[PDB]
Amino acid sequence: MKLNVDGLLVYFPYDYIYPEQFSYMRELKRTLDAKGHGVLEMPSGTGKTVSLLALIMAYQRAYPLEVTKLIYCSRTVPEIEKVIEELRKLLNFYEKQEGEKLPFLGLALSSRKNLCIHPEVTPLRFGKDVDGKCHSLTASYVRAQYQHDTSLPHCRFYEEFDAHGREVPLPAGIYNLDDLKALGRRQGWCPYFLARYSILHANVVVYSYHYLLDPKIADLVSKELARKAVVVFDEAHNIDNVCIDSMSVNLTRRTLDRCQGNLETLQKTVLRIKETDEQRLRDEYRRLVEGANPVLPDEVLQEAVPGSIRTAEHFLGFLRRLLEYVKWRLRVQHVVQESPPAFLSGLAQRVCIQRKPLRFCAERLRSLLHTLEITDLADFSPLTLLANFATLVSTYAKGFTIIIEPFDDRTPTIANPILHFSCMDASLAIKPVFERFQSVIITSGTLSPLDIYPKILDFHPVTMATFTMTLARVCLCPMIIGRGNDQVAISSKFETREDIAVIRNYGNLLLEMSAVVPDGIVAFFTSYQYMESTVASWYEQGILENIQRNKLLFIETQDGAETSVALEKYQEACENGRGAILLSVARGKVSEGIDFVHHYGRAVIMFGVPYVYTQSRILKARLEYLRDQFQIRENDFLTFDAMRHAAQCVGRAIRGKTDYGLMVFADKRFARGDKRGKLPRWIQEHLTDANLNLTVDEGVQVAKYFLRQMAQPF
Amino acid sequence: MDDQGCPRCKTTKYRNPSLKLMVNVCGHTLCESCVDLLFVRGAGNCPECGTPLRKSNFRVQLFEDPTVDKEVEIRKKVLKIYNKREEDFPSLREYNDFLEEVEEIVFNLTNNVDLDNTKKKMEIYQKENKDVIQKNKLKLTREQEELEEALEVERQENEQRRLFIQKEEQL
Ligand code: SF4
Ligand SMILES: [Zn+2]
Ligand SMILES: [Zn+2]
Repeated sequence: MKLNVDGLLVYFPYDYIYPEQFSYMRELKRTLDAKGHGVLEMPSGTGKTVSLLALIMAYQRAYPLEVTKLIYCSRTVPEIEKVIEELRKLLNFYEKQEGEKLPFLGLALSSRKNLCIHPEVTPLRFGKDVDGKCHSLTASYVRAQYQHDTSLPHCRFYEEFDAHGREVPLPAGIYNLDDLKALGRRQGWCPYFLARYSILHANVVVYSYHYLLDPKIADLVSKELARKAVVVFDEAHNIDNVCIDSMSVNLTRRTLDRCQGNLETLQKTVLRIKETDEQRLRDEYRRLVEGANPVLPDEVLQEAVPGSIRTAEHFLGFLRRLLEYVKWRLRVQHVVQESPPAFLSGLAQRVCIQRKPLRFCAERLRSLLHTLEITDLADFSPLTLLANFATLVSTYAKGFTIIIEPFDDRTPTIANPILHFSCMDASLAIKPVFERFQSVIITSGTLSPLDIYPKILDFHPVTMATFTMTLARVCLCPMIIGRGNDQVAISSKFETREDIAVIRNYGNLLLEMSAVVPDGIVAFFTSYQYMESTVASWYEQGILENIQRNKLLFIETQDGAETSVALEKYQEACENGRGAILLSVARGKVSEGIDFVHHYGRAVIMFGVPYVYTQSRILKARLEYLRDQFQIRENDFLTFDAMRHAAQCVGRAIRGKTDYGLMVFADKRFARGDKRGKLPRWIQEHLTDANLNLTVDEGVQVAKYFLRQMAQPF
Repeated sequence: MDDQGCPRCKTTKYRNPSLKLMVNVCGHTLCESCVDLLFVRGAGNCPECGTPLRKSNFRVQLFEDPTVDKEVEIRKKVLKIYNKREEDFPSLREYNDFLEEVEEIVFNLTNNVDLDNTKKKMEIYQKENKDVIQKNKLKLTREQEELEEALEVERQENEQRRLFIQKEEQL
């Protein structure tokens, strides 16, 4: 299937493409031709990946100099595996068409914990542990000692990789993570480091955001080599939250105590090093005078001189002083306090800690800790986190804020206070990506309206188009139910949350919808506490028992183990005729991680508009700062955060292969024009005024009829 | 307040944390209920060490770590010296070399004998006070004044923003 696109001719593996695919390809080609960053939305969970990859490959063939390589990022490794599968299929199709191999390379990066071949680190699954063990095995000290070949466990894979892969790079091919593990085992090399080196000469590289956003690890692999590369973020509508998380650092009392203990161990190790080997490790002082990774981005990062901290004892005392200041500032009991610049000024005044020497604290920590030949960085990780916070605060506070919480939420009195350093704008941390890369395409599904995104992230978009899925059959028939059998408002307001009548309306709607809907249904609440209250009310009444009789019921919990077990049983229930009703939370990690396909989550129920609690002070900074700068109304941003989350958690049923399914929102709030307007275009256009505010019974009847229509073949 | 207790009367440190450390030439975790016990007999003598004190050598401080208490007080005293701004020296190394010597002096004073430090500090007193020390006292006073002025300007702007949006709504 060769498509005569306006720009050029583009190959395509599958037989047919919908008109929305034509629109997507033409708009994407327009953006690439303009060579300017832009954002676009496409409904389908699958199909967008293949269309995007095919268009990018064709554009690379036409103008190889224009685009050096493609950097395609996905939320999670299980998801990016499907992307690499799609890319492998496309490459096989193109190779068959051409009749011969071409110099094209495509690979996926992942954590050493996810992929590795060392038996010692294999049993351990905790990421910091894998990082520390690998650092110990690959340490420059361990490398030098391996040169001596003394009796000590040395990781042969990295040494063999240094010997061979340095000389010879991999010719070409596509390697999934699992297949790359096998390749590393066969060749006695690192599946991780081999891909890391291939990044220098790779046409396509795929990895999650935390490999491309956080300055600590993103920069090293996203160096200026890709000066003009097509960087693409997929389903990255929750990009602001992750970009903020890449900067926010949380300091707790337990973490601070662990830091103090680690610092004591550091002092003891320094004394032992002084008595054992002093001159050779002191040469570090000379190289320092000449002049865990830094959290400072490219331009913000500075390397002039370490500062007043030039020796191990001096640096240790500096950390002692700063840790004492943080300890006392956290121990203070008072209302939540915000102080972005005042915190730095008060630190400098109270404990005599100048911001310039504080700036290089984390970098000097890395160097000095390397000198100590520590067993691993896992033990001292809390100290490195505190150092990253210490350097960040002295680095900048213009678009940041230090929040102190002597008392935690959900606890009238708790002896574990927490100090947050949550950011307020993601533009600060995502600026390097936009500036360095010629164009970035934020391709997303279920995207809340694009107009806000340029305001939140400071960039000038080239194209702003919303693509609506078009099929010969109406795959999706969304509806909103606001009126119950009692013709009573069913809004899940904070003041209306306690309403037993509203809870009863929700329970009856779920009962009837489970009675009619086929096997497999997922209901998303607004919070764990609200979900528990509704479940308890239904349990006190007889509605819950009737729901249990009609279909099996499963519930989500904060604990990941129970969540995984419940979802595993839910899948089997969906396969069998019992069916299942999975209650979950919109913010729950399960909602974002899981993907619902044919005969999975057939009818997506949304109980109440997803709104975060109006007491969490972090969102207060994040929101009022957005009001002050970029001029976004607080209510506007709050409703945007609700609609984007709802679209995220309700857009799964249309994953791909044209699998029918209905999305019912049991809240009259969605019927409001603002919510409908902010809803994604593809869902909204299907939505109509006739079914906008159906009663519970009318919604059930129309759902039954729509399921009848979708049951029959094409 | 996290300290287990005074070397002698570790009681108050358990009942209430209101007591704050008292700095002395000895460098000690002294506590007010124990300061009264020192005043009654000796009147300015460390109980165990017996170090003489002119006038009780007592000043309030707030950190559970006695080492941090001594280090912070010594740094407070030292900052009065070597306060010249960085830009006064064009040499790249000299920017932080003198700070290295300053912190070395602080660590020296914390534990080792301070006689050499005092003699050196006399030498720096004579040579630098002639011109530079008083000049940088003036400049640091100017920057303290202007930082307090700038914070009051920030808070005037925030009060005006609050009250003007309130008057927008009511108008
Ligand atoms: S050096 Fe390679 S094989 Fe050895 S632990 Fe690290 S990633 Fe695994
Ligand atoms: Zn006492
Ligand atoms: Zn004493």
